[PDB]
Amino acid sequence: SRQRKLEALIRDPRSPINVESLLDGLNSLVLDLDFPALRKNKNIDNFLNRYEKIVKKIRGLQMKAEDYDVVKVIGRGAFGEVQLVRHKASQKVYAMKLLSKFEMIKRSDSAFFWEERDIMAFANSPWVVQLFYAFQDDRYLYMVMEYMPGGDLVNLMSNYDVPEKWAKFYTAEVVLALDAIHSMGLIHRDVKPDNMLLDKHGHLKLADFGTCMKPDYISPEVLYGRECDWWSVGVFLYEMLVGDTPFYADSLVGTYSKIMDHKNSLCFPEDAEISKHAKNLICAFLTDREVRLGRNGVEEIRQHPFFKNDQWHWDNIRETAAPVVPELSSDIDSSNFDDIEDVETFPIPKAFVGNQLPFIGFTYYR
Amino acid sequence: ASRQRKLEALIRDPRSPINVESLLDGLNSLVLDLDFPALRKNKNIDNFLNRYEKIVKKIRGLQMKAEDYDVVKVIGRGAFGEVQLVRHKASQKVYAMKLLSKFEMIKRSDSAFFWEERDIMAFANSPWVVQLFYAFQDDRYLYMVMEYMPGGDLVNLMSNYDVPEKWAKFYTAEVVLALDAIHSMGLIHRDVKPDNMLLDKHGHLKLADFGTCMKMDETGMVHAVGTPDYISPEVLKSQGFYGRECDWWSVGVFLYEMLVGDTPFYADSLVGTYSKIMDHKNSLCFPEDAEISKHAKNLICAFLTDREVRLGRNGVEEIRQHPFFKNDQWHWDNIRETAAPVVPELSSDIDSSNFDDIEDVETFPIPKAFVGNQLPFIGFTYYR
Ligand SMILES: COc1cccc([C@@H](C)NC(=O)N2CCC(c3ccncc3)CC2)c1
Ligand SMILES: COc1cccc([C@@H](C)NC(=O)N2CCC(c3ccncc3)CC2)c1
Repeated sequence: SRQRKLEALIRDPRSPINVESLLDGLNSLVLDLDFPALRKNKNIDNFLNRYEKIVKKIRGLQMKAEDYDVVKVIGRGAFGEVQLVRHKASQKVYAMKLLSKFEMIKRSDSAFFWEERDIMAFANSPWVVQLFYAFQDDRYLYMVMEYMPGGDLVNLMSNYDVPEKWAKFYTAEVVLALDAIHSMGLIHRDVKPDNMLLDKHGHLKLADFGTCMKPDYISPEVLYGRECDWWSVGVFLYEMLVGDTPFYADSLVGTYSKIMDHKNSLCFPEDAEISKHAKNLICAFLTDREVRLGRNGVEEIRQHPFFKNDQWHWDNIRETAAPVVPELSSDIDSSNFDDIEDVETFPIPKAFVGNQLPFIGFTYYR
Repeated sequence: ASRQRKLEALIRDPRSPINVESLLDGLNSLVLDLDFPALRKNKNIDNFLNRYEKIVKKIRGLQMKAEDYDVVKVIGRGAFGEVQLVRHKASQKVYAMKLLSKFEMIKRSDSAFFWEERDIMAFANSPWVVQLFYAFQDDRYLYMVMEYMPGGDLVNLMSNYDVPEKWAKFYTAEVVLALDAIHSMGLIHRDVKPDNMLLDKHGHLKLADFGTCMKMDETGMVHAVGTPDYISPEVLKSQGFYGRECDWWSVGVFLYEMLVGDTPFYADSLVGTYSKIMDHKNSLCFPEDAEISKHAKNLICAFLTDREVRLGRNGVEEIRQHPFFKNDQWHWDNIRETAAPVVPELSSDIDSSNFDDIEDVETFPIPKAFVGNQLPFIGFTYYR
C-alpha cells in the first residue's frame, strides 16, 4: 500500500537508501565506533558485540581491493592515484581510481566524488568513461572504470605535430562530449587535454569529473554558465594547432593577466600556419561570455564552416576511423602512459568522530 | 555472483540481523542519536544529516508507526510498559499491542529480554504461542502487534470459576504441550504462571509474556525471575545454574492452584513463601477439605520434588502417560482441536470483559556528546 512504495526506494540504485547504501551505513557506523576507547560506553559495546561477527563476514563477501591485482600505477592526482588492475577471479582488466579518505577530510573538499561517480555510472554515453564498480574500505574510495589504453591528449600532442584534419576530428568529438555533459544538466568547468582520453580505437572519452557541478584553460568569467566550457575548447584547438597555449606565461599571475586582457593578448604566431576558418572559430570561442559561441546551443558550433570535411558527419563521427589508432601488445599495454614516482591515516579518537559519514552511499555494483 | 548470491541470501533471511528492516533501523537509529543542535557542530555529522534529512522524514511516513493504530483500552501493565487493545485505522483489524519504554529499559539495565520474546512470537508457527504480526519502533517505544486473545488469563478464569478436575486435566495438558514446544525451541521459560497463559476466541490456551525466556546452553542449563509462588527451589540458590525441569515445577504449582484454590506455598509475607518453597518436603500438604483425586495428588507431588528426580527431566513423554490425564474426551494429538471448557461469548470485536480495567512519562536527556541510546534496538523492526 505504502510498503510497495518503500520497497521501490530500496530497489532504485539512484536512491540514497539502496541496499548498498544501507550496508555502507552499517560498516561506517561500526568503523567510527570500534575503538577500545568508545567501547567504555555499554550501548556501543553491546551493539558491536552483536554485529562484530556479521560485519566481518560481509567484508569477506563485498567487493574489496584484494579482489584485484595491481599491474602498474598510471596516474597520480590531488587525493590519490589511478591503477591498472586485473580482477583476480574474472581476469578482466580495468582502470581503478583511488581516493584517500584522510586527505579529502583534511583538505576541505569531500563532495566532488558524488557527481563523478554518478556521471560515470549513469551517462550511458560513449563519450564518458563508464564506471562498473564503486566500493570502499577503512582508508580509500575506489572507482573501477573501463581502461583507456590510448592515453590522454597531452601524451598525444607531445608525440605528434598535429595537423588541422586531426584537430577538426578531436575537437568535434569534444564538442559532442560536452554537449552530452550539458544534456545531463552539468557544467564541466575544468575542460582540458589531461581530462580527455582515448579508447582501444583512438576515439575520445572524458574522465576526471572532480570539477563538474550541477589555469591556461580557464575562462575570464570563472576568475555563471556552460559557455565557460566552450572557452576551454577554443584554448584546446589552439594548443593542438599552434603548439603552445594561447595565454602562456612564466608566472601564473602572467597567464591570469593575459586571459583578462584576451581582446589584446591573443595573436597567432606567424611561424605556425592555420586556416581562416580555424582562426575564426578560435576567436568565436575566445570572446566575452555574452557573445561567445555555444551560448545559443550546440548547433551554431556544429554548422561552423571549419568542421566541413568529406571524412565524417556529426551523427556518425565516433563510428569512423580515428586519426591515431593505438597499436597495443597485450591487454595491459600502458605504453601511452608515462611511469610514476612515489601515507597518513586518522588519529584513533578519544570520543566519537564520524569520519566515515560523508562516504555512506558511495558503494555501487553495476 | 559466487559470493554475491550468499550475500543476497543474508539480506533476504528475516531471521538475519541485516535483513532490510534491520538496516533501516541502523539508519533511523543513527540519525536519532546524532540530530541534536549540539552534535551538528561537527561538520561530518551536519553534512550527512543534511543529505539524509529529507529521505528519512519520508521513510517515517511510510513505515509502520503508532499513529497507524487507534487505542481502544489499556488491558495490561507490566515492568517496562503496557498492553493496548488497538484497531489498525486503515485495515480496521483489531490487535493486542505491547509497548516498552526505551528510557526505562536503558535506565534499569535489563534491555535484552525482548529479542527472544519477539523471535518466539514471530517464528514459533505454534498454535501454543501468541503470534506476532508486526514489530516496530519510534523515538520513545518498542511496539509488538499480536493476535488479541479475548478469553483473558487463567487468573481471571480461576477467580470466576470453581474449577473441576476435568477442566484442570485439559488446561494442564495444554500447558504441558505449550512448554514442550518452548523446550523444543531450546528455551527455558522460568516464569511459568497463570498470568502468562491466555485464552483464544475459542477458549484454548496460548502463551504470552516471554520476558524471562532465556536460551539454553549446550547442556540445557542457564544463569531475578518472576512472581514468588510459582518459582522453584533451585532457582532460589543460583540467585545467591538450572535446567528445564524448573518449568515443570511451576506446572505442579498451577495444577494445585486450580484444584485447591490457593497456591501451595501461600504466605502473608514473601519471605514466608520463600521459606516454605525451600522446606517443600515438609511444607506441602493438601487441605483435607479440598476435592482432588489420588492420581492428581500423585502428579502434583511428582512435579514438586527436588530437581534430581522431578518429572519431565527425562522428556515430556513420562508426563503425558501419567494416569491423571486419562479421559474419554480428548487425546494428546488432537486436544487443541476439541471443544474447550469455557468458550467466551463476546459482544463485539473489542470486548475486553475478560480483562480487568487499569489505572494511569520521562524520556532521555538531550545529550552534549554522542550517546547511542537507540543502538540496542537496531534490528527489532519486523513486518510479517
Ligand atoms: C584528486 O584525486 C585524483 C586522483 C587521481 C586522478 C585525479 C585526476 C587528476 N585525474 C583523474 O581523476 N582521471 C584521469 C585518468 C583517468 C584514466 C586513466 C587511465 N585509464 C582510464 C582512466 C581516470 C580519471 C585526481
Ligand atoms: C516488562 O514489560 C511488560 C510490558 C507489558 C506487559 C508485561 C507483562 C506483564 N505481560 C505481557 O507482556 N503480556 C500479557 C498480555 C498478553 C496479551 C493480552 C491480550 N491479548 C493478547 C496478548 C501480551 C503479552 C510486561
